[PDB]
Amino acid sequence: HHSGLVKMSHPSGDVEACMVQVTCGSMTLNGLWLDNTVWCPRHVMCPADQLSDPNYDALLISMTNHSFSVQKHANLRVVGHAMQGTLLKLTVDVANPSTPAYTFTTVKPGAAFSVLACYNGRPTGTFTVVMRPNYTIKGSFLCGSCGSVGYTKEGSVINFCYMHQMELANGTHTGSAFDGTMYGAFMDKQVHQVQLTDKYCSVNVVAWLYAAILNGCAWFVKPNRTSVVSFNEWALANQFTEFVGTQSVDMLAVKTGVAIEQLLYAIQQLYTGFQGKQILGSTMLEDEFTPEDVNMQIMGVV
Amino acid sequence: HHSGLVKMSHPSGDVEACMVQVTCGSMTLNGLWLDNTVWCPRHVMCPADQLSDPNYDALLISMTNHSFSVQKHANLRVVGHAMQGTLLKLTVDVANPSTPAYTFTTVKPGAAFSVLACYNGRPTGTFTVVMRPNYTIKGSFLCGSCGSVGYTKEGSVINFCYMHQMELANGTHTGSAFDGTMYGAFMDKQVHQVQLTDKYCSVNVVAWLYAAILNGCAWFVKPNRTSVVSFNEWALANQFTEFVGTQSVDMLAVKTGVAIEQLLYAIQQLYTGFQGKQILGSTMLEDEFTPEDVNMQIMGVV
Ligand SMILES: *[C@@H](O)[C@H](C[C@@H]1CCNC1=O)NC(=O)[C@H](CC(C)C)NC(=O)OCC(C)(C)Sc1ccc(F)cc1
Ligand SMILES: *[C@@H](O)[C@H](C[C@@H]1CCNC1=O)NC(=O)[C@H](CC(C)C)NC(=O)OCC(C)(C)Sc1ccc(F)cc1
Repeated sequence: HHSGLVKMSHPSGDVEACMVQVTCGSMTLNGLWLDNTVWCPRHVMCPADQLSDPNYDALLISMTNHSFSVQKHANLRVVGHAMQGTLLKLTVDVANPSTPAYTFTTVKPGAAFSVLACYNGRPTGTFTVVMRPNYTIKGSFLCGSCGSVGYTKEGSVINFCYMHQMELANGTHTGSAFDGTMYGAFMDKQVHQVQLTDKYCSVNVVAWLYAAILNGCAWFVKPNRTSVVSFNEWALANQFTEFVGTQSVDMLAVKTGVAIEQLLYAIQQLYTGFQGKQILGSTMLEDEFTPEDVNMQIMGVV
Repeated sequence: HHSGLVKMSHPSGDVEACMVQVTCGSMTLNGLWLDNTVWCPRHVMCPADQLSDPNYDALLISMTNHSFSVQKHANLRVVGHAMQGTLLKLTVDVANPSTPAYTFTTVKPGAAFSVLACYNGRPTGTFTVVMRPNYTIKGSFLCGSCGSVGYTKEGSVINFCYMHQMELANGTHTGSAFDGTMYGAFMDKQVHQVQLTDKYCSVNVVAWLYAAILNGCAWFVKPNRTSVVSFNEWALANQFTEFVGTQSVDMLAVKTGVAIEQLLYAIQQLYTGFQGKQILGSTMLEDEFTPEDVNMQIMGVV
């Protein structure tokens, strides 16, 4: 029995019209064109021989309005350049006519957002990722994918929350929010950086367990319950994130009739082993589906 | 170590502009607007009390050009209606100005295509699925999602290959190609239909095994080899599809330096059990990634 859950990505047509190509000399990447402002990663100015320890402040001063090349596949003239954190704020004389209603937001561990992967300013693919507790993502990025934007949708408003900056040694990826701050303790330099531990998202696993009940799989459900305070103490020593209930989780509980504390008890025993049984065709707990994802994809609740 | 493979979907901006809402009385669904032709599932005309065994030929004759309502969220007037297979060919007086270069094609088991899920003519999400050997897909569809289109991209040309029609008892989904034929032996009627067995795609599993070698995971590789003819005979009695090599598979073999026949031997022994080890963080063989997907996402080869 298929669960009915897939890695669902927001329609990217609105974001596609905001993609531009930014060239600052020997390197090119992607930029986000909203109104008269073009956002792009700040390491575009860096020469290839100085990628390990850039001095970005000196590089920015060395730049000139005419030395930024913005092209849409239409060529954009730069009338103002500024730096905020690990991002460049380039001003252009032409405002994007296809600018959607948008906000800037910071995504949190356990939350999912859609990513529009681009190369040379041309979108190539889209996918959805969940921001891991170590503030990395398990994406698919290659050379030239920097400037690809991660976003969430709330109605007709697009909340941009991610811009790809680097790939880690373990194959994961990390970027920066649109306030200039990279997620986690990572810095946009071509050096090895200490990566925090990754943890199972308790909120997402409970949502995944609830989706099993919504598909007829409830062999793991027992009337025994574990309190949120007891589960959180257990989670601290088992690489599990502390569980924080939300209204979305409550709807799954009220629909299925299974208490969250019942599932938290199940998570503790399912962690020790599935004992040869399967849930949703899987032998391991899944934290890649948010409670919202189960809410919309299964019951059509947004 | 993350593999670097995600469920990547084609950018859906081109297809989004081709989505319309088709209403034929008490039921509404989604339609594909290309040139002066609107395609939609044929059960839109059916009344809710006759969904189990429609007589579509009689229903079509009972219809009138004015009785089809096409709306884009712009209202389209219907000047011609015709039926081909399980699809309706509605002609409209206005050609879609955003019509992309497109072709109609039939997708095969083991191949992957992108799906734009829509409701009331408004796209809601996108995802990629692999057509299973039983000619079903493991999608995420709900009531009103019929008319959502599956497509592949070859350059700037979009090859439409799927239109959602129904959900099966096991939670999977099936649709029809744009020649009117449903995939597999399924018929667009609200009755239980016999579903063929599902099988592991040998081509996709070999691609998944190759991706492990490209990420440093090669514990399963042994110099022992199994010929394609011997593996195919083995596959016939183990719910595995017969393996057919392609140029895409050859590139992975030539890059990794591992023969395909070496992997086919590995598949036979990995089927009997992973013996407590993991590949790409999984304890089961994955056939949801095509050789092309590994080619583009890992090595940037399209
Ligand atoms: C976008 O331009 C690009 C995206 C990556 C290319 C390969 N895969 C990607 O996702 N980012 C960079 O080129 C980036 C630029 C720096 C100024 C931040 N370099 C980078 O992070 O390269 C990835 C490395 C694995 C090389 S970082 C690393 C890790 C260990 C180590 F020992 C040295 C460097
Ligand atoms: C699009 O209008 C819609 C898509 C499905 C709605 C629920 N999930 C979907 O993906 N398709 C239908 O409404 C479709 C129309 C028929 C004329 C083909 N009905 C349909 O296939 O419903 C799904 C069922 C599970 C009800 S089929 C079935 C299976 C076993 C059984 F015993 C009876 C009916």
